[PDB]
Amino acid sequence: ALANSVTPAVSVNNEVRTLDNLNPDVRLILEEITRFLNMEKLLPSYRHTITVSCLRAIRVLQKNGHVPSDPALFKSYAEYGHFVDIRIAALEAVVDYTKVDRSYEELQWLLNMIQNDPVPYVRHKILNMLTKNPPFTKNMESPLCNEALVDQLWKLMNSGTSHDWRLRCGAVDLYFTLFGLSRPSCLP
Amino acid sequence: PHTYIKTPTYREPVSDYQVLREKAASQRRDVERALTRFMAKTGETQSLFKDD
Repeated sequence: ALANSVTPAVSVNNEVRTLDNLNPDVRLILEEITRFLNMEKLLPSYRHTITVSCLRAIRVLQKNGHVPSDPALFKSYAEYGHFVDIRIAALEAVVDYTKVDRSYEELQWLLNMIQNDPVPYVRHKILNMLTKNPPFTKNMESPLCNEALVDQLWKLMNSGTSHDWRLRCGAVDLYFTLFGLSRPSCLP
Repeated sequence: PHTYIKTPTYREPVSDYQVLREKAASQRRDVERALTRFMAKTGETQSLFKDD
């Protein structure tokens, strides 16, 4: 409910988001989610629901112009040793970031995590979230439509996902969402 | 009365639900703020904004 109340901020001349331009409404929300996440670090709950809700709310505040658009927090919560609900919430935030900020290195981070993660459910979920919220569609001109990305995703369909039968269908779905049924256009 | 009259007297009791809710709420908020600032200062810390 605190995350639902966040309206987009009135940035002037692309002013860098600092404490000087912090909304007086959003400072209370940010204090509350900081208190909740830190208290979850000492007293946890069930399903780490409050970690998932606070990561989702920090991504809501980053989607508007309130918190700086930095994926390092979600990249630290998406490590292997965390609970799987925290991991998929953080990876959902990283997928949303690499869709909005057109990040090349975050997409390479996600594709590397698809290739070598210990939990195969997390790999399937990353392919699923990158299909649902794709970094670009076939209609879009994006900076991320190289021949290098076409070769990486074709290598991920062909080899690489050969051991799961669910990662390979997810890679086929991702290649269909990104490049369509015909020849990838952004290619010689 | 002062020559021989004695009655005990007590302190003013605050039985008001409004101020008791306010006291318990503010004490819980202050102790959780003090706890989280102490734990963020004596460990690894993050900061949404720069130098925060």
